[PDB]
Amino acid sequence: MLGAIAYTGNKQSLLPELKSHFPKYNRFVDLFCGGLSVSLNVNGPVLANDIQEPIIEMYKRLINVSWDDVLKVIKQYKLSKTSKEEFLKLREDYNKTRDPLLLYVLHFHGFSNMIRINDKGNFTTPFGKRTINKNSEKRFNHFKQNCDKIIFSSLHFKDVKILDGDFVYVDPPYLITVADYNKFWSEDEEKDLLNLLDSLNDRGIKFGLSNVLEHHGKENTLLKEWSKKYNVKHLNKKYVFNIYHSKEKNGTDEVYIFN
DNA sequence: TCACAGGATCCTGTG
DNA sequence: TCACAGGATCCTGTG
Ligand SMILES: Nc1ncnc2c1ncn2[C@@H]1O[C@H](CSCC[C@H](N)C(=O)O)[C@@H](O)[C@H]1O
Ligand SMILES: [Ca+2]
Ligand SMILES: [Cl-]
Ligand SMILES: [Cl-]
Ligand SMILES: [Cl-]
Repeated sequence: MLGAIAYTGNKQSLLPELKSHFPKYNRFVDLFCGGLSVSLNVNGPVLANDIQEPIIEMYKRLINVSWDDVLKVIKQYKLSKTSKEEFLKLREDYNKTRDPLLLYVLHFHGFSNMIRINDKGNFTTPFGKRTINKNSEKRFNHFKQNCDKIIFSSLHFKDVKILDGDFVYVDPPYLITVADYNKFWSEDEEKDLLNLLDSLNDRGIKFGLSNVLEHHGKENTLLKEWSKKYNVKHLNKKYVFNIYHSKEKNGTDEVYIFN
């Protein structure tokens, strides 16, 4: 199921399997919502949270615009698969005006669609030799058809209030894989998230957590130990096949850990 | 005789 | 991107 935008680490292809394991709830809390692959596709009320304010503000803005507003901008900046100089201009405009619609248009044209915003709040992703495509308006339409049930927020995961009846879904930056958002992460942040999860458990609140125990030769030892206190679902089909067929090393063990 | 240039080391951020 | 210039500190040497 579609996410609002292309996004490193999105859960589009895994969502059906994940919904399999979800519990019932009064409110769905997507604590690290990212590209919104989870939030757009679960029953509301939904609280979509992400520490990257510019992206959250961009979603809040999308609610009131039409695909036509997007094309007008793309037209006025004469962007294309090869408009490197035009892309730099849009980038500067987004950086001094901070209008979220521009951030939305920029993301379609940058390096691997990455949205990188530095400390000063500027977008520094280089040109990606690309522009809108078949899925652009699709993800866009899917966002419009399902954003009603969402309340957006941009707080650090531990500063979000968790209410009884909340089903907390947690898909954070993973230490052992590669993403720009990994700059907001560390062994300490992870200890904090796992303690938070344990508390939710102490309070009888259901949670679900996405991660990887092994990737390319690296393993997350503390996460493996911690996962033994809960249910564990292995999701990478290839990883599971190879496990039964006993024949390979350095695979990606994608898991879903839950109480 | 304390101001300051430049070094060293670590780490951050960009193309 | 994943190299790698150059911040950020703290420190050492210089007149
Ligand atoms: N401390 C923190 N609190 C909340 N969100 C955080 C965070 N640190 C990083 N993030 C956010 O963690 C997200 C991990 S990626 C999650 C992707 C999402 N499930 C999808 O389908 O697109 C990123 O979007 C990042 O901005
Ligand atoms: Ca370079
Ligand atoms: Cl003097
Ligand atoms: Cl490059
Ligand atoms: Cl002197």
